[PDB]
Amino acid sequence: MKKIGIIGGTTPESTLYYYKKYIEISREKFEKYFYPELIIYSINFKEFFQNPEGWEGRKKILINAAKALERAGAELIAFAANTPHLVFDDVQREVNVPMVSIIDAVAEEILKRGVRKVLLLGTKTTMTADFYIKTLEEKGLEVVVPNDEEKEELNRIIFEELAFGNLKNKEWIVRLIEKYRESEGIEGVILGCTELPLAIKQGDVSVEVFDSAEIHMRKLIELASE
Amino acid sequence: MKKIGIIGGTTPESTLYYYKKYIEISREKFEKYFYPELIIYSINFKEFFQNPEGWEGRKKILINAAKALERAGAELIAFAANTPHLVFDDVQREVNVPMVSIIDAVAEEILKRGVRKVLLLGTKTTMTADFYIKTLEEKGLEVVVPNDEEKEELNRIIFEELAFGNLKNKEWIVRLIEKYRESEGIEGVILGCTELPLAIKQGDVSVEVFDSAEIHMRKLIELASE
Repeated sequence: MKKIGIIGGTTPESTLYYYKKYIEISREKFEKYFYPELIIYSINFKEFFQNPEGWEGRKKILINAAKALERAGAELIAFAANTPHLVFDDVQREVNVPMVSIIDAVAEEILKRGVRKVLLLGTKTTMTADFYIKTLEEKGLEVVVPNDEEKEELNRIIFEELAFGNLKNKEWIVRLIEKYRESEGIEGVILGCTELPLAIKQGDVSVEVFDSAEIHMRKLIELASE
Repeated sequence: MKKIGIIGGTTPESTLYYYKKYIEISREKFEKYFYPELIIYSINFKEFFQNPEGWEGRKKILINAAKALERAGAELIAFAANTPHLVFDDVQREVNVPMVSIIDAVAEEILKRGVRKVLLLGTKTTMTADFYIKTLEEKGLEVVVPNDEEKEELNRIIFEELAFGNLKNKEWIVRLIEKYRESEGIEGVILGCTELPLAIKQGDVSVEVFDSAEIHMRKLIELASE
């Protein structure tokens, strides 16, 4: 089996979630005790988020971790985060091992479940990530996003509540998704952050739920099992 | 600073705890967003746990995972589990980088807080690990373990209630501890597993609470930050 390499640290919370999904998915797909080899490089988020050289410095760090993972034996690499995907192409040009894009992984799942129009939810940042929305639509989907007012509220909730395990405003998130289902007739929603999955699960809305990080880890494990 | 290497997969559950503490501790010791570089090699537990060559085979897997981390750039390596420490010496021999034993770490923190006599709780295998208890006593400590009757009960609650986040029988464990405080006069308790600390904290008992996994990670991070 191809060894998986994950570049994390781009918020340890996010990497922590990937590992959890990695455990779940494995118990579900293989025999007992079986977990496909996985390597993780958790970078210092401070030297990444607040880099004096912007993305020019971020690409250096990502490529660095990627090469480290290769040196350790990773035959399949991936970013355990969303924004890093803003420079996926640059990093892949220097990585001598195939990389799996979260965007490709999600668009594939979405299209596979038969939906073509979805509501993209996440932090204000992930709901305004032009490259994300644009790259996703070029795959053959129509992505809708809540109004600027609902983004601030949804963002507040994720930061002040979900980040602590408090589901106090769960119902509010459910009405948000049911509104666009009846409003713009979406056929599914995308959870663009690792905090949203704790509040909205498949059997909570009338549409398909796409746990972004979960789908990503499934593709990784899928290709890794080949 | 000194890149941290962790040999994991020796139960992803256990590795998840280590990485969780890593995050927790980093947030306590350093500024926001700051997290010391950490590389995690998660092995296929089935090849480890059910190795046809026994420990001879496990050592090969641990040494290989260590060499992988070394190639990735790890300068400091440690096992993200207890039992693998049964072949710690054998791994260090074949590893060209200093490793940090959980025992040393727990024993140093225990001795630093003044206690000399402690209760060693945890799974049944944890309260019976002759190697663990012995190596801990040679460090200058008095280790005491509950009776078989209390072992099965506690382990049962661990593999059942606690494991599934059910802290209903927390009071039972609390009594057991303060029981030995007056019984054989202990001054602290060690939590060998990663489940127990979920039901027992500081302001809960009269003795000192030692989170075996947490203490191990603080050591790792401290030595990597020097």
